[PDB]
Amino acid sequence: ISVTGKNFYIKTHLKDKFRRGLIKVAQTTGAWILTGGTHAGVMKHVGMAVRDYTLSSGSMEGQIVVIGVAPWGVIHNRSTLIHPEGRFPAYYSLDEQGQGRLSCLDINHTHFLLVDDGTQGHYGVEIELRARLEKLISKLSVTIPVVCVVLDGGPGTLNTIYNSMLNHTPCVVLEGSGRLADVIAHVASVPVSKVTMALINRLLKRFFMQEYKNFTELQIIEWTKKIQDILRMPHLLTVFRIDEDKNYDVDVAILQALLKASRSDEHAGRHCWERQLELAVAWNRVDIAESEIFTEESQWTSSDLHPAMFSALVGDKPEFVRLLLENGVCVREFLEREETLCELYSHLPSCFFLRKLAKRVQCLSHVSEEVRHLLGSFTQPLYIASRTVWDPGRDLFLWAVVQNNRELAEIGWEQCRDCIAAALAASKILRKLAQESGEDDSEEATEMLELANHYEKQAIGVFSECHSWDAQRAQKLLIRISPSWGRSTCLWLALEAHDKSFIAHSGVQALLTQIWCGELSVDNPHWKVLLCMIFFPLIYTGFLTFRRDEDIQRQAERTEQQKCSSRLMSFLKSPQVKFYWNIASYFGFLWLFAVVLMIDFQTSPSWRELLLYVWLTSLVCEEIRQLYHDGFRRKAKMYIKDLWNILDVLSIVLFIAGLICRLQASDTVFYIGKVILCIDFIIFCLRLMAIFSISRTLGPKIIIVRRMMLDLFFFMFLLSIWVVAYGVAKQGILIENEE
Amino acid sequence: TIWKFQRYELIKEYHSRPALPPPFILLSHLILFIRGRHKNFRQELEQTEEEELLSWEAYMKDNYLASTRQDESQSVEHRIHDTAEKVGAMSELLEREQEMVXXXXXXXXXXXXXXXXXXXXXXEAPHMFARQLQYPDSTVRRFPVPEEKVSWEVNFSPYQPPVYNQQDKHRNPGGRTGIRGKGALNTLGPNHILHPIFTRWRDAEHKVLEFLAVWEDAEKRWALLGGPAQPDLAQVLERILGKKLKTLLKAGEEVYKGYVDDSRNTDNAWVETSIITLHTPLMADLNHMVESSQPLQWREVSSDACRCSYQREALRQIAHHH
Amino acid sequence: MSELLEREQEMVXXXXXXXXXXXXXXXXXXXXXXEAPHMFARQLQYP
Ligand SMILES: Nc1ncnc2c1ncn2[C@@H]1O[C@H](COP(=O)(O)OP(=O)(O)OC[C@H]2O[C@H](O)[C@H](O)[C@@H]2O)[C@@H](O)[C@H]1O
Ligand SMILES: [Ca+2]
Repeated sequence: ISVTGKNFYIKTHLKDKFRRGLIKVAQTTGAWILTGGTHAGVMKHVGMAVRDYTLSSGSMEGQIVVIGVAPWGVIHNRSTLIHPEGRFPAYYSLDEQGQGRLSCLDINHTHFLLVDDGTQGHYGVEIELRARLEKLISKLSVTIPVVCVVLDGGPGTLNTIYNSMLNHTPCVVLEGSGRLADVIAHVASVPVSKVTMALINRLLKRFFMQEYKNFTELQIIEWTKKIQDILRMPHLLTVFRIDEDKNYDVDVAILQALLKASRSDEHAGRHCWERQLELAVAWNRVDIAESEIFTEESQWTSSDLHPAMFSALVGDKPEFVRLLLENGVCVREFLEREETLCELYSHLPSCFFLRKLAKRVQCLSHVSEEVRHLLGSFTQPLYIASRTVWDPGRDLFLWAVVQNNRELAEIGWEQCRDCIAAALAASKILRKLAQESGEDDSEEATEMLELANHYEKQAIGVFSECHSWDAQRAQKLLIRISPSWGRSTCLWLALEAHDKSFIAHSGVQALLTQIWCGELSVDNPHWKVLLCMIFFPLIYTGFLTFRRDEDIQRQAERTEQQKCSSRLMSFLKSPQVKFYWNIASYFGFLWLFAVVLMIDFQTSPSWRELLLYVWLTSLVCEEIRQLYHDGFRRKAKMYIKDLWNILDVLSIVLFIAGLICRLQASDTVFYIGKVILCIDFIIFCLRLMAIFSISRTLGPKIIIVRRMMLDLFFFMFLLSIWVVAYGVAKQGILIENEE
Repeated sequence: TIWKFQRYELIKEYHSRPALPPPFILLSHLILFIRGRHKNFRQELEQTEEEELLSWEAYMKDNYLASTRQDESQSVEHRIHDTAEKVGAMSELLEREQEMVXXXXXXXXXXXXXXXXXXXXXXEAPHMFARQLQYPDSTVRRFPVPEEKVSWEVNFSPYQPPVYNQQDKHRNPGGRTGIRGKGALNTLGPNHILHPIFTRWRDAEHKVLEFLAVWEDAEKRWALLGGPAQPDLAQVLERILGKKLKTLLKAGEEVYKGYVDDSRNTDNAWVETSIITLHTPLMADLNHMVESSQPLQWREVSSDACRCSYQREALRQIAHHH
Repeated sequence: MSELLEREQEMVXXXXXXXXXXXXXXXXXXXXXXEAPHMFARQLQYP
């Protein structure tokens, strides 16, 4: 971009909009900016603008090059710079007070060409070189896009416009700028009629207010011929309306000049539209690309877009990636090489995740450890080292919902297959990083929780519509194993994720009840179940409908409209009868253990004491079967992570300690054994109490234990200081000095 | 909430364990241990049915998503933005159309009223390449010649073109050229170029035309070869075809002849030309000679020849005549 | 606004065009060449 705008009076609104826009087009691409080097006016203006940006980034990236071209004989203190020795850092004296001819450099630039023709008194000779330079770095390679911007101006602006546009490097003219720019903005019609010396003289009297007496007839006719030669090429020029709040800044002007150049070009349709789009993504102008290059006539292929859309996905451009996937980018072809996925996780921006991930780094196969730690570890691991089903949509949505780009994450989900699984897995990993976020970040954390709530609502919406569509297919859908997303199932994953508003849905409660009744019916009440638990052959006599009989009657009816030992064992394999029968056995256990704690407690163990010994061997055998069906020490670590089984382990180790102290002969350890057995009794009764109220979770139990031990400790501490100080004051009153 | 979770965990534990409580689980675990998955919670589906199942799930998702988009379009927090954008477009279009909104018609009517009373009482672009400021291969800038100053029919006063011939009467028709003298032209007069008809019937020769054309100029696309020959006859053009590139049966037609534009046109010297174009696709006497310049081919298209108005008119004549 | 727009569009040249055509013609031809009655008397019941 070259800016070729000594005396210009722009008002502050346009100057501020132009400063901000030219910085926002400086920081984007890594692009060169070319200017005449004199510190008078707009060259110093863009020098101050690029100085303010290069302080604002702290020289961390880019260092935008401002190469300048200036005439040798017009500069001020060149004899301080005229040594035949090289590489020496010379000092320049700006001083703001040069002579009327010799202006000075702007020191906010960085590179300087000084062109030397020996004229020593005129500004004009230098330019004939400068536009030639533009063509050279247009000839360097596809070609580099080239564009000049034009503001207020004079005679120098008109000559550099003319010597640019005769070399096919197009130019943009800013409206509302004053001297020459508003002249070319007024000439927007009548290519034959407007070019008269009279109309140009009328306009140059209308705009060039103060300098109008400096005109001569040779200069006005050279001007009129130059502007007639300029305006006769209407496909390289563009007048450009002012930077307004109605979605127009200099990025739109630069794009439209690039396209009105490349439209009527000879051979731009084969290769220029690539770098056209690759620039168009960097400024996030969705409507211009949507209305200009994604037209009906282009008829591209889908694999060629795969660079460009990648950048639109590497920097959180949601509306633009929707435009890409609507125009023909297909996610299945996108993720073919796994190196693209490695690049995606390489270019992952800053979040809580990669901060937690680089600790494990100090590799896509490396990601699965942080995944399965953030998820429940009971799943399989995924993302294997070499293609564990590939499934691109799951990978894309996983990346998205990890990096927390929300409006990108909806696009990640709507393309995915296996909907309810991925929705709830996103909910689980969100709530896991919500809890595990230790560095405060309270707005970040509440956005995390809001996102997890959103996806839980999405999952119950999809499943509610599936359940209103069919019934038994939805029951087939809940218990499904998933090829994708490892080895989990939906109901388990929602149960472990504690998604409180999903498991209290009507259909999933119906499936839970239909498991919990088992082979019996789901319609009979529970008191008839207790009465069937009373009498053993009354199951032959009771009403007590079954799954088999119910379905048979039901199955037969639909068709018409359209056109001893096994049975009692099947009763016996219910979970409800197993539960009631087990808790009655547990009550009998409490009764006999409370009997022989007190009465039949001789030195040698008694008859019923041996019965209590064999029921506790029975309980430890049932516990070891529980461990045997649901590495090996990893299975033990997953076993102890419950709340009921830690109580049963503590109970059996305390019982075996009390029993092995009941073998002894001393009376003190005999009493100690009685003490251990009694406290073990109340541990068992507390386990029966917690068989109803408490759950299997340990997390919020640990947190509640900490926060209530805190309050009890604190109130006991202030109670202790009040107790101790009152007691010692009473001792200081009601006794003498001696004690 | 917690009642459902307690019910779930209760359903989760006791589904696994067998019957016969610890008084007889000492029996039952022993006979299971000496004996030797579950298809209710976690079941493995066969791949025959998972495809239909996932497709039905995706169709249900599509239905839900369409329903949510439609009922998101109904809330008033969206209708307010819709009416805002529509009123913005309406006010912009109303200002634009009122800016497009009879005096001339009234004047015409007045003229009709009058003229009638009187009756009752009774009874283009110039040669712009010649105006290009830098004359080629020369240190001479021409004078600025505007578009109203083109022809000699009107007079602009301070018009002093510096005469400049190359040291190796007339007026320029159709445009003031800003420089006098022969320049890079040989004579101080209308040097005539001639052009031999180079064409052939292209592939799919029904309404087509190819031509053996030369790209030795290191310039834009292919033009047919030729040369400025001796003016005034056609056997000199035959000798020019023999020289720059016998044959008896031929003719010459579609002769564009006259003033041709250049960046070398001066006040008194200019270029004029005579370009012809006419022609089985063989042309055996034309395929007899092998043409040497390496850049030269058979241009089978007629896409305006990618050159000046002479070559564009030459391509238009072969596109119209055949 | 909608009521006034319907009313004003209902107030919205053929006659003018016809007049113009007549002017075009008539000119060519020229070139070629060179109240209430007495209502009380109508009252139905004669007094
Ligand atoms: N390179 C220069 N450095 C300092 N002052 C200059 C320069 N050129 C002209 N002036 C002063 O401009 C004043 C006239 O004001 P106006 O006509 O509105 O600006 P212009 O059209 O002349 O700018 C032409 C330059 O701008 C572009 O960068 C081109 O490359 C040119 O180098 C005179 O007093 C000059 O001293
Ligand atoms: Ca257990």
